[PDB]
Amino acid sequence: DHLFKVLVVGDAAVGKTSLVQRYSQDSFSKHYKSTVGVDFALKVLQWSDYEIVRLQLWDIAGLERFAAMTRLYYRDASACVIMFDVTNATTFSNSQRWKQDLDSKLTLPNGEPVPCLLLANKCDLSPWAVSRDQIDRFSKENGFTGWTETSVKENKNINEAMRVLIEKMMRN
Amino acid sequence: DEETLKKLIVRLNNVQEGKQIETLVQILEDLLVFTYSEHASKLFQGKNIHVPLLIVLDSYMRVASVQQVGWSLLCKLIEVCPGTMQSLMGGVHQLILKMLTVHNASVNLSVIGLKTLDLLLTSGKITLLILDEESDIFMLIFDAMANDEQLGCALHVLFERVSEEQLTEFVENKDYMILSALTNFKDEEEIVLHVLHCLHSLAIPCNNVEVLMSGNVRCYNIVVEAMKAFPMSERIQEVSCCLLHRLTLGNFFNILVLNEVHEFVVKAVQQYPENAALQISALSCLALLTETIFLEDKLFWLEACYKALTWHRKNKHVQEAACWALNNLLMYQNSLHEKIGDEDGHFPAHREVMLSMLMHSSSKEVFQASANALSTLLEQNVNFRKILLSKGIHLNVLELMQKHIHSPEVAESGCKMLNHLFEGSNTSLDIMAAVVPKILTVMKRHETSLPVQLEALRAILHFIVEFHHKLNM
Repeated sequence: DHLFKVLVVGDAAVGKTSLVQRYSQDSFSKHYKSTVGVDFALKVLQWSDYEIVRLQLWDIAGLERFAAMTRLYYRDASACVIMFDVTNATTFSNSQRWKQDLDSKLTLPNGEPVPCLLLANKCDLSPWAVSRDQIDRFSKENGFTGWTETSVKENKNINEAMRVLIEKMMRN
Repeated sequence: DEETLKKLIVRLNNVQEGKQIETLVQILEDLLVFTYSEHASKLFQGKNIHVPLLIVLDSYMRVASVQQVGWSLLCKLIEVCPGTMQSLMGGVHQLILKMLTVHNASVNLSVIGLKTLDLLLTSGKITLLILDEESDIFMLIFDAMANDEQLGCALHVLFERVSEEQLTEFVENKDYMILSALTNFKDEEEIVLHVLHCLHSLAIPCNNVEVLMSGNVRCYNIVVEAMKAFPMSERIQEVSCCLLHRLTLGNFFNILVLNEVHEFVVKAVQQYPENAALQISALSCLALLTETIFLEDKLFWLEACYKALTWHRKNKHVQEAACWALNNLLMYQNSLHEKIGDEDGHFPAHREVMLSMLMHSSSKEVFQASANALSTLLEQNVNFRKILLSKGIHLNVLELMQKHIHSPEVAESGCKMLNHLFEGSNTSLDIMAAVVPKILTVMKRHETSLPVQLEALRAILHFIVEFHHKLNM
């Protein structure tokens, strides 16, 4: 058995808590609220026989983006993910800012960057929904471990994307 | 096969009888031009095949035969032998310029020499030798010019380095010469391309614009060429557009011609939107000329700018010019404020502009132009307020001015954008702590610049004014 910590970062009001409730508390859609501070969730996965893994999801509040993103949150962290809503390129620029910040202020025992995945939040919404051609530019430029479309309300691809990301994380 | 070629090249070394050597050279040239094999390109590349021939041609200048066929032979050899240019350097330029100088007054002897010069100048690193000779290559080509096969249009590369005084001399004399060329060869697309880009190359000095605008000849000829010669040619339109971009100055009040060129620019950006070929030059040119002209078309400009941002995200310059054009258009025309937005039928240019800013943080120019653009947009339409705020603009630009501090223009544009963004809105204590210290530090770092101080003071004024305990901190 093992335990790991994953930090979810992104822009504000992108349903940052929606995905973490869907994956752990089995709560999807629901009312849209503002996350004042950092909140926690626990996940248990039976990845293999006699090998059960625990995950601590920390959904970092993106309201204080201008404020110094303290390394204490990323301290001892084993994984991270950037999730941005697909109705704004500002969420995309914010993800670039988060990527730069994590690349500047995150370390691993091997020294290699920890896996990162580009989550296209809420694709089940018009009009900028399946613009994967534009997303591919940053997908290959940023050197992210993965990129995958998702919809928090419908939970269309949360499970497969999370499984791929966690398999990549234990692959290191 | 190769035995006969060996016999011919061996006989070429005798240099016994001019007529016999001329006939042998003609036979060798006739045999060499074939697609049978690369026997003529036998990798020897011996100068003994052609160096004695050019020596005989230069020394015995009256021998027209060696002048007529030796140039054709060397042209065929270069077109056949791949490393012939490599054999040229690492001289022949002196030989060809003496050939053009002393006795190339005949049309047939001149055309082959100019063609050989044109193909030789495509190699590179030999133009410096050509420009440092004693035969006055510029005077030679000027004396060369009513033949349809205007090989002197290869004068192009010679304008790459000419110095200012000689450039003015070329402006005068070569313009007098080239107006005849463009008038008599209006129905020659390649000739028009070469003439137009030679005009581009000579238009580099700033003082010569008055000479070029002596009787509005440059504007009229380029407009006529764009209108008639090339309805659907990309290269012609791109070159004429670059002339338009480089010919904008304090004398922009060419009102009727203004309108004309404006229309042509629109045509250009509407008929080839796939590369920097037209987009950057036309958008910058268009932005200045639209400011002057405005004192329909605006919708077309909005659409062209939107595709310009969409299709050339990787180039800093294209996005900078396009967003600058959008800013300059929106400044003089506010009626289209509702014509832009996220709604259907309106170009979502706000997210594209934001994207431009974020994807080129390393450059101050793109930030300046796009910031001014979206600031003017926010000032025009109040609905966009609190939408970009919800989209992540405030803290993002604060981090950007933290990254870019050495310039005052970037700080001034950022402060102005904050002023026009935060007007008519109320923020929280957290926003106050995230905004006020950064802008105070920016204002401290640029204390001398008056506009930065003005914009910062205006922003602080619009932004300053359980809960009491937090507010005290």
